[PDB]
Amino acid sequence: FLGFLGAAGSTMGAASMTLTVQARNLLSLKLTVWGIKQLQARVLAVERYLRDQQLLGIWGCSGKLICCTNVPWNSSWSNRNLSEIWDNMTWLQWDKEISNYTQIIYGLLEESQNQQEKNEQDLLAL
Amino acid sequence: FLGFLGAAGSTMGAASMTLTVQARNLLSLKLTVWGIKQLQARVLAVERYLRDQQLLGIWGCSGKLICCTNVPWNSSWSNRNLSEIWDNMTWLQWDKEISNYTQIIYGLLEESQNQQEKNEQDLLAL
Amino acid sequence: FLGFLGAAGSTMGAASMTLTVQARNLLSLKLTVWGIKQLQARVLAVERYLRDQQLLGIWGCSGKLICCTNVPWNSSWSNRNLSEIWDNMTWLQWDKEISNYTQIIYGLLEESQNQQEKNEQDLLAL
Amino acid sequence: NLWVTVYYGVPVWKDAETTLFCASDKHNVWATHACVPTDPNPQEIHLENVTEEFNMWKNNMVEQMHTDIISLWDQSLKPCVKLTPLCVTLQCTNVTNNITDDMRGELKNCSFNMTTELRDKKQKVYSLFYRLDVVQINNKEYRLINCNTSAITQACPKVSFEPIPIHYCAPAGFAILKCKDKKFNGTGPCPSVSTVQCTHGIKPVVSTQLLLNGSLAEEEVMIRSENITNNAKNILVQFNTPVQINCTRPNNNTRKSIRIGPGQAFYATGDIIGDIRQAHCNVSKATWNETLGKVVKQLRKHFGNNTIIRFANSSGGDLEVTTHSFNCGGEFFYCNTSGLFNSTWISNDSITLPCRIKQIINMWQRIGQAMYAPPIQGVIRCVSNITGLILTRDGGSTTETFRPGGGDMRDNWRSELYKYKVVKIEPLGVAPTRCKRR
Amino acid sequence: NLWVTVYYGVPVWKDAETTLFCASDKHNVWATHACVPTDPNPQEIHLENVTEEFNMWKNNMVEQMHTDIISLWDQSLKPCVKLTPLCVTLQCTNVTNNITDDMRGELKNCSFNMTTELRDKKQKVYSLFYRLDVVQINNKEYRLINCNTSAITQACPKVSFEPIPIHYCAPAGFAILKCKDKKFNGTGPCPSVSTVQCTHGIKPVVSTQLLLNGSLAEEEVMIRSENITNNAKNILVQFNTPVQINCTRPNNNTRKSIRIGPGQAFYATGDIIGDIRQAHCNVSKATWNETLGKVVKQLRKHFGNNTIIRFANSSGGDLEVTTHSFNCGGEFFYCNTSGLFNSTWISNDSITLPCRIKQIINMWQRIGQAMYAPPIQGVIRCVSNITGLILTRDGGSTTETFRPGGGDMRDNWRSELYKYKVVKIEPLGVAPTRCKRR
Amino acid sequence: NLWVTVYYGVPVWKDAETTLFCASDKHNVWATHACVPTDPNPQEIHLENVTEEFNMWKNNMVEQMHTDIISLWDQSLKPCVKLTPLCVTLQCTNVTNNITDDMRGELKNCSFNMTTELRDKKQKVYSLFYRLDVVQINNKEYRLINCNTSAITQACPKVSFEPIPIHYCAPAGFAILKCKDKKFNGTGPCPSVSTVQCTHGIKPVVSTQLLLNGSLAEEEVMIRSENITNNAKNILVQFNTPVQINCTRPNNNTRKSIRIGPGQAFYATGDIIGDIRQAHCNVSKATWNETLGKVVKQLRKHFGNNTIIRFANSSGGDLEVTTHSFNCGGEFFYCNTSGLFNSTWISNDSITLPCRIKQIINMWQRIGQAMYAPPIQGVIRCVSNITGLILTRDGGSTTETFRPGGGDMRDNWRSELYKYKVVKIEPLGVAPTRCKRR
Ligand SMILES: *[C@@H]1O[C@H](CO)[C@@H](O[C@@H]2O[C@H](CO)[C@@H](O[C@@H]3O[C@H](CO)[C@@H](O)[C@H](O)[C@@H]3O)[C@H](O)[C@H]2NC(C)=O)[C@H](O)[C@H]1NC(C)=O
Ligand SMILES: *[C@@H]1O[C@H](CO)[C@@H](O[C@@H]2O[C@H](CO)[C@@H](O[C@@H]3O[C@H](CO)[C@@H](O)[C@H](O)[C@@H]3O)[C@H](O)[C@H]2NC(C)=O)[C@H](O)[C@H]1NC(C)=O
Ligand SMILES: *[C@@H]1O[C@H](CO)[C@@H](O[C@@H]2O[C@H](CO)[C@@H](O)[C@H](O)[C@H]2NC(C)=O)[C@H](O)[C@H]1NC(C)=O
Ligand SMILES: *[C@@H]1O[C@H](CO)[C@@H](O[C@@H]2O[C@H](CO)[C@@H](O)[C@H](O)[C@H]2NC(C)=O)[C@H](O)[C@H]1NC(C)=O
Ligand SMILES: *[C@@H]1O[C@H](CO)[C@@H](O[C@@H]2O[C@H](CO)[C@@H](O)[C@H](O)[C@H]2NC(C)=O)[C@H](O)[C@H]1NC(C)=O
Ligand SMILES: *[C@@H]1O[C@H](CO)[C@@H](O[C@@H]2O[C@H](CO)[C@@H](O)[C@H](O)[C@H]2NC(C)=O)[C@H](O)[C@H]1NC(C)=O
Ligand SMILES: *[C@@H]1O[C@H](CO)[C@@H](O)[C@H](O)[C@H]1NC(C)=O
Ligand SMILES: *[C@@H]1O[C@H](CO)[C@@H](O)[C@H](O)[C@H]1NC(C)=O
Ligand SMILES: *[C@@H]1O[C@H](CO)[C@@H](O)[C@H](O)[C@H]1NC(C)=O
Ligand SMILES: *[C@@H]1O[C@H](CO)[C@@H](O)[C@H](O)[C@H]1NC(C)=O
Ligand SMILES: *[C@@H]1O[C@H](CO)[C@@H](O)[C@H](O)[C@H]1NC(C)=O
Ligand SMILES: *[C@@H]1O[C@H](CO)[C@@H](O)[C@H](O)[C@H]1NC(C)=O
Ligand SMILES: *[C@@H]1O[C@H](CO)[C@@H](O)[C@H](O)[C@H]1NC(C)=O
Ligand SMILES: *[C@@H]1O[C@H](CO)[C@@H](O)[C@H](O)[C@H]1NC(C)=O
Ligand SMILES: *[C@@H]1O[C@H](CO)[C@@H](O)[C@H](O)[C@H]1NC(C)=O
Ligand SMILES: *[C@@H]1O[C@H](CO)[C@@H](O)[C@H](O)[C@H]1NC(C)=O
Repeated sequence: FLGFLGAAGSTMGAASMTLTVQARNLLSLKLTVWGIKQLQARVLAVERYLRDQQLLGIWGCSGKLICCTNVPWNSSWSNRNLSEIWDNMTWLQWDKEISNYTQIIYGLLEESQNQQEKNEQDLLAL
Repeated sequence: FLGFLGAAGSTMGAASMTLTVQARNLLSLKLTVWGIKQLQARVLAVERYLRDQQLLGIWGCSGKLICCTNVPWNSSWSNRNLSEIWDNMTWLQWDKEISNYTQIIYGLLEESQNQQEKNEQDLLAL
Repeated sequence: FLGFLGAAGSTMGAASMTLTVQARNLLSLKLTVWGIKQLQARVLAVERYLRDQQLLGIWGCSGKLICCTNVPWNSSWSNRNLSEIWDNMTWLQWDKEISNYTQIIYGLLEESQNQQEKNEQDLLAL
Repeated sequence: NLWVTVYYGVPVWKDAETTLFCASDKHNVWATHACVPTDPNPQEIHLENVTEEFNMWKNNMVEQMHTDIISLWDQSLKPCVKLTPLCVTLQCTNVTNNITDDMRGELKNCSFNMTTELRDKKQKVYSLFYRLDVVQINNKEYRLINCNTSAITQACPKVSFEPIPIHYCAPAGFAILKCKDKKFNGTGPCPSVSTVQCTHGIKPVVSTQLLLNGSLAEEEVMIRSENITNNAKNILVQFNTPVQINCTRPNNNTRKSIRIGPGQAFYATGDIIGDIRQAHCNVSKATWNETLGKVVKQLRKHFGNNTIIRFANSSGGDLEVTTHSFNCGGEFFYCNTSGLFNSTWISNDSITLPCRIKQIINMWQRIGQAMYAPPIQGVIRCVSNITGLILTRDGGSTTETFRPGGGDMRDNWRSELYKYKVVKIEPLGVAPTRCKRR
Repeated sequence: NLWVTVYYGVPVWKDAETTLFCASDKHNVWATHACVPTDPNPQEIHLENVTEEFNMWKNNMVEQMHTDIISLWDQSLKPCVKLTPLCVTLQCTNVTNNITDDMRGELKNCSFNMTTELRDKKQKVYSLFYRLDVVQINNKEYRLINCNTSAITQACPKVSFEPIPIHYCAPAGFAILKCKDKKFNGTGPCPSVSTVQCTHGIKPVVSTQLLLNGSLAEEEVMIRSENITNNAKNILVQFNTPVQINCTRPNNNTRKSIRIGPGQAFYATGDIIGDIRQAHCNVSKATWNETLGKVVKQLRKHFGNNTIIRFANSSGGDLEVTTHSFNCGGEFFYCNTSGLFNSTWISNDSITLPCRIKQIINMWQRIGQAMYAPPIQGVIRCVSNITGLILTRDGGSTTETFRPGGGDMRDNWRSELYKYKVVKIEPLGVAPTRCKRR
Repeated sequence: NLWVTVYYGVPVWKDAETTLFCASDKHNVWATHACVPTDPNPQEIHLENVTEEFNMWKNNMVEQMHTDIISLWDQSLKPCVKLTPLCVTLQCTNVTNNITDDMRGELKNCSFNMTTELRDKKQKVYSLFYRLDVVQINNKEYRLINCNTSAITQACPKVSFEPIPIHYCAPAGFAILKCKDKKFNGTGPCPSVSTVQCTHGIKPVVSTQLLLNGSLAEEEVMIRSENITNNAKNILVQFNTPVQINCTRPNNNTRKSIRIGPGQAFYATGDIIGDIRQAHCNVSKATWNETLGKVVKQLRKHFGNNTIIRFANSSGGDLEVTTHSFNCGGEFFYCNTSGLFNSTWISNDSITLPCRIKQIINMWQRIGQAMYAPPIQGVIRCVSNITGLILTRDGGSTTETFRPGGGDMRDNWRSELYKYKVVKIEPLGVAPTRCKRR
């Protein structure tokens, strides 16, 4: 155990060891100068936490720290080998080079969950 | 893709094709006239989104856009055929005629989830 | 049906019969004296509910009223028999006498969830 | 083998302090229009098997109500006329026309130069000020009582002072525990607890010696004290039956609008039509004597059957403490409650309490913010029940004397929030069950 | 066999009222900087197959916008100079040098004693007040019009009154339905409904008889009324083409800064450089006649082809309702508009409307809060389009007369929020699918 | 075959601006009681392997602190006595009893008519005003310096000016990255990052030329500038060791309460008991010379070893920027500090700085909101550390001269928020993995 963002500089596999220690710190009077700043900090934390949880639920990954999906890696986002990604590279470096493919990746996860959920309903209806 | 409420006039089946596009738009300073109105809108959106998510979790349907359950559909609620519902009718018309049976349906979904979860605990206990 | 906290004095088993009635009541203008109090009450309720849901989801129990897990009963937390616990005792007394092992129990649930999610991902990779 | 099981929604609560919002079923001082509409049918659940510890003297609901009532009072006086030009020298003569014996010198006919709408002009106006509002400077020269101490703000005449019941409702995730025990003295276990979303209609009635328009005890007169053996602790008596008191202001007063600036009007007192009589309160002699007989019967339990219980009047202090101060129809009375607490108890007719009127009011024992209560046109008459007392005992080493108390307004609302308690629901619980996660 | 099935995210909405926040694309009165930055590309979605009911006269957006505009106006006048020393006796003479016949007696040269920065010293200054701001007291003695009624607050000169478009945006979980029907009335079903996140730029233009700076009808002049058969309901006309009105205040006015206290400056009116002419507005005679010809053509539909439609001027009342009051570069004009509504209709040139300026302004039909509009240096000129009218009909049992109306500002913004509607998205729906929970 | 795998809770952050609330471990101006109680044991996590870019000159934390500090100052002056009646002609005589040569003409014995609590009665009172607070009008006639510029509000005597440390804590989902590098200038990569929930106790000390009560550099004197080659950019020096400064006000002043209205008291200055001496500050000559020897040693690195570094005093401007203005015990000193920056540098004793006192304070370089600091009874003496400087260089084409600077208070708190930055945690990450959803 290292603490909040303890594995920030650790490798991806080592960072995935303690994904929860950063997961539980994303959520946790008069109208004076400090009271208003305190109130808008509480509402901002609630909204920011809820937006990520909604995205996970949209992709069918709510309640799971690690979730596998059914959308392919296009090999244009990143062609790096798996060994050097999880043993020689950190999460901060990952987002830097894939900051622009994020939205298209998110959209792919969106349709995959809805497509397979219709398939689950149709298969189960038999 | 049609956008937010794009399938509002679509049939039941076509509307269910894009349940996600309406699902993601349900969630996303000084104490001036506009600041308070903008703050009240932020808190109102959060507690409104959380109320529907809580209901889905109560019925055991959190994280699923389409969830099937285990309570019968009484013909008193609606005796219309399946073919003419999902191919000749829109979601606006559905709620209009079943706005009164909604609460009793919600209670039935409430008890089914708790009853089946007791069964899951007892069956697994063996 | 008894209502909110209807089974407060009932036994463990009777209380578990109707966890949902208490589960659904945990979540549900001008800057005058009453308006700010109402707004702060709304925000406080929202964040308390979200903290509880986050703790549930950290242990992999989101969307489940009864979730049973993979960390042992240390026998120092309590050594009472199951029959007398679930037929002759109440949740108030349970919490009263296990108010101090709560944090270590929560940490054990956290680590168990993370370890089993790692195991699931590794087994699914095959 | 016992694997822990986490349960959500378990009925567990812990004692906590939170912000309770208002619910309520012409504008008002307490903005009950800003309170959320309460449900037509309150939902109360009887918590069987449950025994919860209560404490009215450590209850945070009383302290929170005190802040809310003061804040509501302060915010209703913000958009109101500031009577800062009224601190001017007054030439006051006694109102001696058509007055009775008890009103000799109580009313003052004060004339003063007053600012008009135009900044460069002055008007010579007159007003009728009670003797308790003007203090002599050494016809004679007077001045308002507050003028060395506070800046006076005239209460807006369109804002009603009538106490509208308010329900203090806890947010989601919190519950309010209601003691159903009818013999409960405010401290200790409560074998009969019920959970309600929020409290009954608690009228913010402001009074010092008698608890007016309150909640009656179900079975017997209840004596409630933080420490019955301590004479520095006020004794809160609650009546099982109401004692009716009519309080009237016989003077047919007229409100005169003096325009003291652009958009600012100071409502003075014109001449009274008819004779000038003393404001007073009726108390039934038979009903009051019976109630004291019940109070002493329930008071001998904590002091012995052979003790001598004597009721004497207020010892001394401010007029707010020595008199039954209350608000009746928008005017503040200060009553001579010495014919009530007069008897000594050993093992059709009415009691008239001569009250005095004040217009400059210092509420909540605050020094710095006075209020001018504008005159009420006509004759004021209000009917209320005395639903309790605030008695104070005197030290001794065979007789016990009980004088009236007051001053602290938290004791007034403590008599309504005694049965209620705010708890924090804890829906997460862990128990060992024969499960194992898959 | 049919088991229920819960669907999340279904496109279902219900009519509801919510708080719509502002979005906007020198400080302004309406604080459009405090509005959240709207998206560069609005996301508008067409809802085909959808027929939704609309009613612009029970629309809550209009009522909500009225409160926001008043609240925005009130909050911009809080940190501004309070001109309470201005309520003093004035010695006013007529401004008779280099004036025309139409300005004889309209301007008053008022001299008065003003408090300076030092409390004990007085300052004899003069200012030019319009005849509509000073009322005689019975050179002669005058006083500001509001001195018996309201406390005047000088508008801060660095805050502009120019209407900046504001977009009323609904929170998440709410949608705004926009009727794209180009022949859409104010009430009834709209075959062509669409969802947009929030409305177009709605300029909060304040005017009484003519709707300026507005939104034009797509195809034809649209006549909208709550009840066309009721003469007590205003008729909201909307123009398919804009009528250009040119409003000027020819005087070369100078703002003179009089320092009435520590940190407080009262901006008076100095002498005009040059001659003094009457403020006026030009409306093209050919363009105005053509628009009335289109209005009567669309007005005969609700009143018959053989009816006689006559346009008479405003009936009696306040200057706000009897004149085309509006705001032009910080100065408030009050234009007669008696040559506009002048003709009777049976089955290069310009119209000059003589306007009158006011500096003490009472808007929102509120009594008690006046505002002093400081003078604007130089010559003011405005170019606007008349995009509508507010007509009022007179009762009768063969001719119909239509007089201009106004007063209520909600009718001015109802002409912009007629096509919009706030709905409450309900994403939970239950359907009987054959699927059964395993 | 690779499948997109989503991870929650990954340690990824982005630079962002957010609202940081206060935490803190008599009432203060900074309202540290309204700050939430910080944890007794701060939780700092060292982020090994991490190298993050910092910039204190583009740091939003400094800008947000400046707005909060001004807002806290403004909100503590709202419920305080407004000294608008003080703007009156003063008949000031020269305080010439028991004065030294350095205090000749610095104190003025001003007498003026004052308003009494009674509106129609005046009050001839006297007070002692420093020569920097009264300006002559052309015994002689004087007036307060602010009367032609600002409305003066008396600081509430019960509110403390003492800087209480405040911790700026980021909300959940945000982190504050503490740079733990000891040789770190404000700009560039810092390969010793750590994540602390929120900053150390940062005292909002208000000073211009010397940074008092601050945080010392860990190893060596640090010279930090936005652009060391630009002479228009202030140079922030940080001392590795503190230089103690003794600051005293020898005059035994007495606060005299003058009642200027109902509930309003103006705390004037009575006669000084004893002799009247000049307020001064000593800095040790030996300690100051050593610190300047270290400052030049690290100043030659950015300017060459053969350059001539000379310290000269302020160049001119307001008294705030030309003097070491600071607050000591409730009184605002303005110390010369010309004997500090006086030497030139080539390859027991104390320095007494003659300070001057002001009571009318225009702070934050704002024109319009003056404050009256009430006199402090007795003798004021405070001991501080000079933990830094604000030097300004002069342009040239072999010697470099460094004069003290100030004025902008953001430079004062930038020396404390240099090591911190606010980042936005992004817990969602996607990475290809052999795992596939079943
Ligand atoms: C205790 O409760 C009683 C009943 O609510 C209160 O009596 C009422 O007091 C109000 C004024 O506080 C009286 O209102 C006045 O009524 C007249 C006639 O309609 C009207 O002209 C006045 O403007 C005003 O509204 C009301 O008549 C009176 N009625 C009864 C039944 O007594 C009593 O004041 C309360 N005591 C307290 C708050 O101490
Ligand atoms: C830098 O820090 C020092 C120490 O924290 C500050 O000196 C302190 O200043 C306060 C007043 O601002 C002194 O408190 C006062 O003490 C006197 C005498 O006991 C008392 O009569 C007052 O009521 C008040 O409590 C405190 O003693 C003093 N500490 C010392 C001299 O060691 C200094 O002001 C700071 N520099 C600043 C704020 O510029
Ligand atoms: C309180 O009681 C007194 C008497 O005990 C009332 O005063 C009498 O009122 C009646 C009219 O109702 C008169 O005829 C009598 O002359 C009054 N005096 C006496 C001595 O009887 C008084 O009105 C009562 N207070 C009320 C009704 O508010
Ligand atoms: C207070 O005043 C009420 C009247 O408002 C009195 O009630 C009346 O009492 C008489 C005699 O008992 C009855 O004849 C009337 O019918 C009652 N009127 C009612 C009930 O409306 C009451 O007695 C007075 N109380 C005291 C102590 O004098
Ligand atoms: C409005 O129209 C009038 C004419 O109808 C304009 O007055 C004329 O102004 C010109 C200068 O541009 C003079 O040469 C004429 O002598 C004026 N005619 C008169 C006074 O009858 C007036 O300038 C127009 N105002 C505008 C366009 O703002
Ligand atoms: C600052 O230093 C000066 C001297 O440098 C101090 O003044 C001396 O004070 C003592 C009393 O403590 C006298 O005996 C000396 O005669 C003074 N020297 C002079 C006037 O030259 C002064 O007290 C110091 N102030 C502090 C430490 O606050
Ligand atoms: C930093 O990198 C080294 C190897 O370069 C690695 O062994 C170490 O674990 C990393 N730090 C952390 C905290 O993981
Ligand atoms: C509208 O109706 C037509 C025919 O009824 C249908 O083909 C079309 O799909 C509908 N619109 C949508 C969005 O489904
Ligand atoms: C007026 O009343 C006062 C009591 O307030 C009294 O002292 C004085 O003698 C009276 N004057 C008369 C009755 O003339
Ligand atoms: C009003 O002022 C005049 C001024 O001399 C004075 O004579 C008169 O007595 C005053 N009237 C009062 C104080 O009622
Ligand atoms: C109230 O009842 C409790 C019940 O145990 C008792 O302990 C307590 O002494 C009582 N209080 C008084 C004042 O009698
Ligand atoms: C001054 O103007 C007024 C109009 O308000 C008019 O009645 C009066 O006759 C004028 N007097 C002169 C001398 O012009
Ligand atoms: C100012 O006051 C003096 C006082 O006598 C008066 O004569 C003069 O007319 C006043 N000036 C005005 C009212 O303009
Ligand atoms: C009083 O002090 C002032 C300094 O502000 C000086 O100008 C003046 O000459 C002094 N007067 C005497 C009589 O010393
Ligand atoms: C106070 O006012 C009187 C009025 O005449 C004047 O004589 C005196 O000098 C004033 N005193 C001051 C300004 O100190
Ligand atoms: C500041 O530090 C950075 C990194 O250590 C370095 O690159 C730079 O040269 C230094 N000086 C300035 C003026 O940025």
